Amino acid sequence: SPVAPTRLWVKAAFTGFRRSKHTQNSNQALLKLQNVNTKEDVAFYQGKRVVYIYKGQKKNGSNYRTIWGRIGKAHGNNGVAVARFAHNLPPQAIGSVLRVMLYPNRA
Amino acid sequence: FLKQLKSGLLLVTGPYKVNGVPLKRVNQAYTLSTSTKVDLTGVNTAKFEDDYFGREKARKNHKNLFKAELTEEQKKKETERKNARKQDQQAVDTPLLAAVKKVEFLKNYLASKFTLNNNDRPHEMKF
Amino acid sequence: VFNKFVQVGRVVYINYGADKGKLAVIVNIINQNRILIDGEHIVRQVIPIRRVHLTKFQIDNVELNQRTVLLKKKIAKFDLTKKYAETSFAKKQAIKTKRANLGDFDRFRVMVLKKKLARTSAKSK
Amino acid sequence: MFDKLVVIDAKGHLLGRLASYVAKELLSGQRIVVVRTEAINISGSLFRNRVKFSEFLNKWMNHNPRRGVQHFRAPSRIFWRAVRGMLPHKTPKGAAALERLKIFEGIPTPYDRVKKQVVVDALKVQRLRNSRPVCKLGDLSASVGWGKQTLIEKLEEKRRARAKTYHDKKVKQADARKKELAAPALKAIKDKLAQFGY
Amino acid sequence: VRKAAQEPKDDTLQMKVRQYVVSAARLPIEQGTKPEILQMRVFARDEVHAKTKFWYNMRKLNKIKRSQGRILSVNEIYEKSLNTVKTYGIVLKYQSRTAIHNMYKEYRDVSLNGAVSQLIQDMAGNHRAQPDTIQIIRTATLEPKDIKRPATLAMRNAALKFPIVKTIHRPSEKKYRTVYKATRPTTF
RNA sequence: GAUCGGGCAGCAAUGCAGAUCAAAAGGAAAACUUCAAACUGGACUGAGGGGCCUAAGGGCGAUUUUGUCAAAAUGGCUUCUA
RNA sequence: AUUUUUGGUAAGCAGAACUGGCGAUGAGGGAUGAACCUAACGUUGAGAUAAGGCGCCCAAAUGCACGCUCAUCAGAUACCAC
RNA sequence: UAAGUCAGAAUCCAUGCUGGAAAGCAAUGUCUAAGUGUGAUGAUAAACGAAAAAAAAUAAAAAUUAAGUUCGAAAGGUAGAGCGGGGAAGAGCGAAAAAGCUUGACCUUAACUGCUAAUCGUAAUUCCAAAUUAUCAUCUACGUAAAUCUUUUGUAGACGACUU
Ligand SMILES: [Mg+2]
Ligand SMILES: [Mg+2]
Ligand SMILES: [Mg+2]
Ligand SMILES: [Mg+2]
Ligand SMILES: [Mg+2]
Ligand SMILES: [Mg+2]
Ligand SMILES: [Mg+2]
Ligand SMILES: [Mg+2]
Ligand SMILES: [Mg+2]
Ligand SMILES: [Mg+2]
Ligand SMILES: [Mg+2]
Repeated sequence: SPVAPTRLWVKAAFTGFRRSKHTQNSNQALLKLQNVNTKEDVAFYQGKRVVYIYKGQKKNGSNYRTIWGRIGKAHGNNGVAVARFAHNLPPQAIGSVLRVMLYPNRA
Repeated sequence: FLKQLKSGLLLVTGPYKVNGVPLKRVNQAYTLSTSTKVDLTGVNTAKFEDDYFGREKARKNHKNLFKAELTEEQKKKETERKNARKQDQQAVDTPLLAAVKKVEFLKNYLASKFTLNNNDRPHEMKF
Repeated sequence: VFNKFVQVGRVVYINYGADKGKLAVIVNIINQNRILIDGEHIVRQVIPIRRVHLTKFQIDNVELNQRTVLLKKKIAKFDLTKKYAETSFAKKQAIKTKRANLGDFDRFRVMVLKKKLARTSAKSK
Repeated sequence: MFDKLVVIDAKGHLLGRLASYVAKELLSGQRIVVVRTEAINISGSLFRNRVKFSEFLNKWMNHNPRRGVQHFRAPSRIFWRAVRGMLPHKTPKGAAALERLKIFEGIPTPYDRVKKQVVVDALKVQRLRNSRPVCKLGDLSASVGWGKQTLIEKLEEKRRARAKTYHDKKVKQADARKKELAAPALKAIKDKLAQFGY
Repeated sequence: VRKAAQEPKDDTLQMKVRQYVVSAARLPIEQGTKPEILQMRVFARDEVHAKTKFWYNMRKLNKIKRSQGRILSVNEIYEKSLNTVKTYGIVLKYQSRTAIHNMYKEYRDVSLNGAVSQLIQDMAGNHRAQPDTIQIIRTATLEPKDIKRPATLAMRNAALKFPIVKTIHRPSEKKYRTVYKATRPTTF
């Protein structure tokens, strides 16, 4: 089969951790959500759950693996947002695409 | 969407002929509310409340190492429940198909899946 | 060539402002970077000419430093409203506004309607 | 930044700016290809930039010239050094970043077809007061003896001529399909959509 | 970030000068007396700032110091009508690395506060003046018979037209910002 | 009603239109400062394991529900990577 | 080291005064570096900062407005490199 | 001289010349036993439309201020249908890194119709494509071309290397 039918996740990029020239907090990743541009728009995702998927050797019959987290806060005035994961993201992850999902809908 | 249970879960029917989503407990959180609305003139919900969907679970005990499967009695009970549900559905789905059938594309629109377009902006979207 | 100028009494589009997407008129040129702005839907503003776009509507009736009121009248008599409303610009703009308000079903419809426009053209006769 | 491969047409682009942008894009995962490098612009007298590139030709490793710096005279590489300069290129991460960028002069085969893109902020017209001085890269690489300028021109012309073919066909047929869109059966559906908020 | 009411909605477009009146009196403070009150017009960004400007000038002009007097009041002045363009003259003294200078300057603006703000930016850029150094001697809203500067008189005509020769592309909101787009903009 | 000019007129003498200031009589409103009342979305945290206490309202510093988990699964070790 | 100081043409020289500091001291900023700027250190998470920054290397504005500048030797700032 | 133009150096860059293990590229000779052999497990700084070909000009125009576009987009099934999609051979064209475009046996699929979806129990990657390639195991083929050492030359040589 050609593709997956419906993908409901927004594409995010992993920019790096939250850092100063000589110092970095690896607790807080930075993401840029696709077509997300200003702080206003980023806010919209505030509680949202985000996934990090990667592949590897068979673990419980699945060749993939996951790390789950949430976007918490606007970082700087273009579209950039801190994410926290369960396990602080591995650093090679930096080049890569993460899945923003719309799961957190509340009243 | 049919009605909201006391447990808080949402009561749900993909018309099982059109969607394939037969009759469902769902969480408010896990869904997006569309402004497209179908009237259920056939509202039957009084039939169905939380206790309606139970299930019977195998015994996972410290002497079996939480290694569990269901007995024959259980296969049966669950089969029966399933047939029962199959029945109860048509009750609800039936006025539904009707109501839905009268809205031009609504059958297809229900049959279809919701994907994002690359160019989309879920944060400013109007549904 | 140079047909469209920034002049006392020009019809201008406010872009990049609190006022974006709104027409206005120009009563005075303050320095070379800023003009004085008015209209029915906008307070009397000073704006950097940078934020503004010339609309090719020149109202020769307008007078230097015209009071808000008299301007609004002259503007009304000119039909900035009707005239601009016919413009390819405003037509497109409104079309956008239309696309803005559409629900899941609206899209879906448009898609099936889009497929039909494609697969049906063979109807010669 | 998310499109699978961006291809930039460097023409009328300013070196350093196009540079920084492509650099960032690169760092963040965008795989780029830049084209028509020979067409990039630099602010200053062609003279001044020749003085500068000369000044660079002048630097070298003393005891052994064939170790370290190689002074590259093609526009492609001029740009490349430019970008490598703006990445942490000794870092494994920086390396990846680099590997993402490919650069050419003129518009080579795989890239005839794919849509060429522009970085708006990087345009000479956008960036530089009209009456201030500038150079095209290929002029510099001329002064420094990159021989292919003439060839590239010829080659470009060739490809321009293929363009006119594509386009013209594309226009003719695409008018014919717009005309038959105005016929009765479809005129109906057109109206349906317009009302639908075309 | 405290706005004076007569400043623009966009803080960007103008400096935070406001025009103040400050008035005070010799400290002894004798009751039934008819005190000499010293009053002055200062341009500052604060009440505090204004007080400073006040006292500086006052101790230069007269015997008084602060321990020797009391501040009666500080009252911001406002411009009449923000509907018209006016030509303002300003008379300055400022301090350049060599010496001190008296300048006369003109600006076409909607506010005397605007006249001043523009004056400061100009004086920084063209003259490398330091705000603290600048002393505004007298300020007049100019009658047309009285306007002397060429870049001022330059703008009097109704026939005034600027083509907009070059339009540098500037998206409307940030929501529209793209680094790289699929086609080239235009100027005009 | 009075001034003015970066108007149209008018050959001039003069008029039409402005803009600024503005009498008594009326209308209708914006920006700033201060001080208040109230709505909705997030992130981090849950130290302690009582029946005592009262301003009679409560306080004393997280509870509830549900899902998954037998397989090296989880935690760790050696080596390596960023 | 700031300020004040004597001999000396002068010195990253030789001497003195008050307060610090460096030695005995790490952290962020001055790319870099004992005595500068912020700031004084138990293990750890959040938030908002100082000094300094926000085109890329680099977290953060190719922000929004002003004035001035074209260098066939531009310019790019405390202690600092004349 | 500010735009704009000529002349113009033992200078600069080229031309010529020597290197050229640039972990660059091309053309060509022969060979690669047996199959467009299969199986299992894997890795690739990044698959889920990660969609998209005018050329040129920014003091142009009769006229259009933003890819702020356009196209695609239905069930990760089955049975029919068949708008439409993809393409053997051979014959055409195509060279800047020949990437492919045409025709075409045939292969396939959308509306519409019937079954099939539910008990994957209110979430836990939606594990499937494409281009590459590693390892282990195996079935068929037990062959073909060439090189090197043990020789040879002295146009070369410390030894390797090199000409023959
Ligand atoms: Mg483990
Ligand atoms: Mg002192
Ligand atoms: Mg000493
Ligand atoms: Mg001291
Ligand atoms: Mg001290
Ligand atoms: Mg010691
Ligand atoms: Mg210290
Ligand atoms: Mg912290
Ligand atoms: Mg800028
Ligand atoms: Mg010459
Ligand atoms: Mg020389």
